[PDB]
This record gives sequence, structure tokens and C-alpha cells, in this order.
Amino acid sequence: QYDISFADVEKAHINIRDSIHLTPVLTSSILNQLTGRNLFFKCELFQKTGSFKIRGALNAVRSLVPDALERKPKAVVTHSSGNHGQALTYAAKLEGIPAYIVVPQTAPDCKKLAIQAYGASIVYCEPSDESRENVAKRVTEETEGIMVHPNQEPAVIAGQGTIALEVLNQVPLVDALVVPVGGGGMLAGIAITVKALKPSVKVYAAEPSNADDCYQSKLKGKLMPNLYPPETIADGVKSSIGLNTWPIIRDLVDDIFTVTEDEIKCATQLVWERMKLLIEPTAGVGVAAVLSQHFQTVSPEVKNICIVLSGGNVDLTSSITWV
Amino acid sequence: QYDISFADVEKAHINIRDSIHLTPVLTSSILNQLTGRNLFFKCELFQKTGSFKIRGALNAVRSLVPDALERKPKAVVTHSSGNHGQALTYAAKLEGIPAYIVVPQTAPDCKKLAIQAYGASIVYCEPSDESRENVAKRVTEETEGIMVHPNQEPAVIAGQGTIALEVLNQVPLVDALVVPVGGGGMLAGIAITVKALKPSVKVYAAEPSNADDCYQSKLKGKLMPNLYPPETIADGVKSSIGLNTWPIIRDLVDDIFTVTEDEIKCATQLVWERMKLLIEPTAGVGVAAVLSQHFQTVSPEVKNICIVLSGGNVDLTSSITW
Ligand SMILES: *Cc1c(COP(=O)(O)O)cnc(C)c1O
Ligand SMILES: *Cc1c(COP(=O)(O)O)cnc(C)c1O
Ligand SMILES: CS(=O)(=O)Cc1nc2ccccc2[nH]1
Ligand SMILES: CS(=O)(=O)Cc1nc2ccccc2[nH]1
Ligand SMILES: [Ca+2]
Ligand SMILES: [Ca+2]
Ligand SMILES: [Ca+2]
Ligand SMILES: [Cl-]
Ligand SMILES: [Mg+2]
Ligand code: NA
Repeated sequence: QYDISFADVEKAHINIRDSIHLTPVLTSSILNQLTGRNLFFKCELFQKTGSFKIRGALNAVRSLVPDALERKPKAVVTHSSGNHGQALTYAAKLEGIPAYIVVPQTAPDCKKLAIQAYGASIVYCEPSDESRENVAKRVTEETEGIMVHPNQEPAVIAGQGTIALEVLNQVPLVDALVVPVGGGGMLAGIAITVKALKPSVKVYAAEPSNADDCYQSKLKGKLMPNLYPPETIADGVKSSIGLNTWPIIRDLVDDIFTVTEDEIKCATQLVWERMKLLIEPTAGVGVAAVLSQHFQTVSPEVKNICIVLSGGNVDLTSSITWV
Repeated sequence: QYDISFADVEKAHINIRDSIHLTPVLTSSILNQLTGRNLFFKCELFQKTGSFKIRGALNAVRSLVPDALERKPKAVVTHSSGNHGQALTYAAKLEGIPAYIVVPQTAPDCKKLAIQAYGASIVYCEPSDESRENVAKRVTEETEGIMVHPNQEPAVIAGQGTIALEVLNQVPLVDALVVPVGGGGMLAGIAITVKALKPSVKVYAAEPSNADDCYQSKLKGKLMPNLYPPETIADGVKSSIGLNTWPIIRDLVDDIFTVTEDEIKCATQLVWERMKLLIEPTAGVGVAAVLSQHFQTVSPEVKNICIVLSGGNVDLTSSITW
């Protein structure tokens, strides 16, 4: 049916469990006091590499093949330099294979240094897609490597779904999961998992209003990517949903809540100040959603809500500016 | 025998457990790797009010009596707008009584707004220690209220001990606790509890080398308070140890580790960036201790080490300085 099944998610859990953390679910009286709800916070900001993306990246390194004629990847390649590049590099290090990140000439110095700092090799391209594509294909082919897309690769979607296996096991009375959405790898893997195991539990997406392709796609009933690169402080969710995650999100996600930049900022600061968790602002999206006016339409029967705090990779010096 | 015993800590536990958080114990591969030990972080930064001080404060509010006919305090009165006053204010809220904070008339608007934010009621005094004391005495008497010393009050020391009761359950094979020390209510409470329940477990104190009265006192065998008010980023451990906590510390604490300002700052930043926990610098004291050269020489048999991350009340904006 879909590009992954619950079986694939369990295969992914089996494949990655020896190398990830079973991150805690934390609670807060203060957030429970404010929102009306009984909240549970799945702390992927404490995951290895600082975000959940190690789940899909390690599943892809451990299950994908480079070629018909070679079962073992000899390198990994991606155009994504943030949380996905960091996680894919850590996964490749664990398996003893090199990682290459394809980076435009125009990337900021800090971005080049930091990819270097996380242990990958940089391969330069022109800021064009013809170039970026030529370059990554050439690298993938010459290194006998796997190209691992941050959100549309089935093995990555399946890995990110393992978050929901842990949540359901850790919070047996959970009523809904709230998941920030960018490309929808995490949303789709979670939705497959929850709807296969306990479809009475709601799956809600949380998205910046400034980057609201998932909401507009669910509204229209077809995939409507952002027409222009979005501007948002939620840097980790600027990708649009894509062809492999959209059908899952269309059919298996219950609702989508959009939040403004101010709402993301206020929720992020609230978590820092009152929960003492260094989430990145992208992980404040789901918190904003549950605090938002529209979330008041969620039935009072939906009491036990687990919000995924998806990452903690924040640049500290320069992130006090908006607070 | 001391101003408390373990019996007092068990009473405190029963008195407070329904209203405080049983805070989690978290771990970190990178910090294991930097220290060569199995570290366990007792996350009192997640406690109600953002520090462990609600344990001692609530125990005091539910134990101490006013100088009045009725047994129950009808208010709480404090000098503190920090972790102590915040804790006492919340304890007062739980008991449905006002909390008053005595404030010199010349406080900045910023401080006053901040105080009112956590719900204390300001009573003004003149800016001298004379007037502060006299106004606090008057208010406490007129309101049939109580005051609570931040580290020498026996009910406070007993409530702080409950930290260790939890740690010993959450980390059964723990070999040592590392505890930041200022006035030493936390350290003494913990030391009573550990030495009663599992005395082979080490109790180690950590303090800034800029405020090293605990280290000097243990070296000399006598209480040697700081000669002048210390300068340290570790704001919450500027107090010296006092007459009630000193004999417990003298007898039941195994060793004291001092750490420089730079070690405190680097430890605090390491916990922010690698553990994503927003500790205050005072809570980075204990981390800095376990990272320090002196600690590296501690016997390898002392493997499982529980560090108390004692608070998370840090001004986010001010962090720019360091
Ligand atoms: C990637 C990322 C997301 C979004 O995941 P998608 O699968 O792209 O929807 C959310 N939060 C953080 C911290 C991320 O790094
Ligand atoms: C009060 C405090 C301490 C020290 O406690 P004492 O009992 O005064 O030694 C340590 N850390 C934090 C965060 C504090 O608030
Ligand atoms: C992922 S972590 O935070 O680095 C380690 C951890 N995982 C936990 C799960 C439950 C309780 C405490 C836990 N400490
Ligand atoms: C405010 S708190 O103390 O972090 C709530 C809490 N306490 C826990 C203990 C164990 C696991 C998760 C936990 N969440
Ligand atoms: Ca290939
Ligand atoms: Ca979007
Ligand atoms: Ca000291
Ligand atoms: Cl006081
Ligand atoms: Mg497809
Ligand atoms: Na918490």
C-alpha cells in the first residue's frame, strides 16, 4: 500500500536499537497546568547526534544496498547538511564507511566548518540543481555509496517511525502524538506505526504557518509543495512534504495545526525557561501547536498527548537574539 | 548526633513527596567518555520552582510553627528573591498562605517585576541590614508567619536529604554522590541519608575554588568561613557553611573538590551543548568536579557516580557574558 509498512518500522527498530538511545518521556506540571492537557514529552533532543534523525540515517546505512551487485554500502552521500548530515555522518562512522555531504560554493563558512566538525568530507557543487545532482550522482557512483534522502527514502521513514514504537510502549494511556512536520519522514513513519498498532490514538502534525505546505496539501487533497523557500525560525522543517510521505500523511494523519513565528518563539522560550530543555526552535513547533487556539477544537477526550521534542541542535550564542 | 538524623529525612519524605517531582536520573555517553566513569545525573533542575530547594522549603512550611496560638503558619516571610525565596513562595502557594518578600525601597523596577512574577508580595524596608531584619521580624510577627533559613534550618536540611533517598532507589549500584556545597544544607542532608542507608557509598562535595571555605574547613578540622563575600559565577553557593551543617560535613563527607571559575563555565557550557539541559552555573560546579584533574585520581572502584544537577534557574539573556 504505502512506501513503508509497520513491518519495515519494526525491522528498522531491530536494525538500530543497539546504537540509539531509548529517550525518556518527561512531564511538566507547568505545561499540564497551561494547556488543559496531560502532556508527555518524548525527548529526541537527547538522542545521539542531537535529533531523532539518527534513527532513519542508521536504518538506511544498515539496510540499503548501493547496487544490484554489491550488498554493502561503501559510503553515504547526502545534500542535507544539518541534522540529517550530522546523523548520516555518525551512522557511517559507526559502520566504518566515509560520509560525503554535497555543499554549494555559496554555503556560509560556519556551515562548511561544522560539517567538517561532524566528521564528513565536503564535495562542492554550484548552487544549481543541475550541479547539485550531477555532483551527488557522480560521488555516489564513484564511491559505491548510497544517497540517503532526509525524508523521502523509505528506509529513513521506517527508522523515524520507531519513535512511535517507543512512545506507545512508554506511555500506554497516550491519546495522541503531536509531531513537527517538514518533509514528513518522521510524521509518516509515526503515522504508519500508530495506525497499525492502535489506530484509536490520534496523530497530529504541527507546522509553521510560514511554511504551510503540509496543511495546504491536506486542505486541497493533493501534494502542494512550497512554491518558494520558506522563511521560518524553524530551520529543520523548511523542506516540503514529498511523493513518498504525502500519501501516508493524507490518509493516516488526523489533523494539522499551523503556528506563527511568534507562537514558535514563545513556545520555544517557554520550554527553555520552564522545562530547562535546550530544544531547537523547530522542536518548539509541536509545543506551539498544542498551545494554539485551533488545538482547542481537539476533543476533551483526547487527554494524554505526547509531543515529540525532535532536536536540540541549537547555536547558543546567536539564538538568544529572538528571546 | 547532629541537628538532624535520618529519621528526620524519612519524615520529610512523607511530608513532601505528594507535592514535589520525583526527578529523573539521566545519562550521557559523552560525559562518560570524558570522565572514564558511569555518570548519573539527578535532574533537580526539573524540580518544582527550578531547583531542589522546594524540598527543604516545603518540609519547613509543613513542619515549623509560628509564634502564635494557631499551629499552622499563616504566611511566609523571606529576604530571598533567588532559589530559596522562589521555593518558599511556591511552598506558601501550596499551603494557601501569602509569601512576603522584604525588599529595600531602592530596588530596580526590573527586580520588583521579576519578584511579583513568581507571586511573592513585596514589603518595603530601608536599604540597611538593620531595617531589612526589623521589617522581616515585624511582618513575620504581625502575619503569624514563619521564616526559614536557606541552609541551617533543620527542617530544610532534612528535606534536602530526600534527594539522596530517591538517588539510592534510582541508581541501586551507585558508588558516590557529588553535591555542590554552599551553606551545606543539601550536602549535609545528603550525607546523613547516604551514611545511614548505604555508608560504603562516597559523598563528595564540589565548590568553587573562589569560595573554598568547605575545603579549608575540612583541611583544618574546624569551621573556617569565607573571610569576605566571594565572587563566583556559581551564585547559589556563595554562602559559607554554618554551625549546624559543619559537624555533619566534617564527619560524613568523604572529600571536597574545588574547581576554578573557568572549569565551572566550561562544565556548564558542556552540559548545555552536549546534554541539552539548561543547568545554572551553580549546578555546573558538580560536573566540573567530576571533570577535574583531582577527581581523575579517585579510585576506579568508584565507578557509578551520581551528580546532583541542583538547579536550572538561569537568566537566558545574561549568558552572553560567558
Ligand atoms: C528533520 C527535523 C524535523 C522534521 O522531520 P521531517 O521528517 O523532515 O518532517 C523536525 N525536527 C527536527 C529537529 C528535525 O531535525
Ligand atoms: C542553594 C543551591 C545550592 C547549594 O545548596 P546549600 O544547601 O546552600 O549548600 C546548590 N545549587 C543550587 C542551584 C542552589 O540553589
Ligand atoms: C537518551 S538519554 O537521555 O541520553 C539517556 C536516558 N534514556 C532514558 C530513558 C528513561 C529514563 C532516563 C533515561 N536516560
Ligand atoms: C518535572 S520531572 O521531574 O522531569 C517529571 C518526570 N519525572 C520523571 C522520572 C522518571 C522518568 C520521567 C520523569 N518525568
Ligand atoms: Ca547505486
Ligand atoms: Ca511545511
Ligand atoms: Ca564554599
Ligand atoms: Cl530568607
Ligand atoms: Mg512512492
Ligand atoms: Na521534566
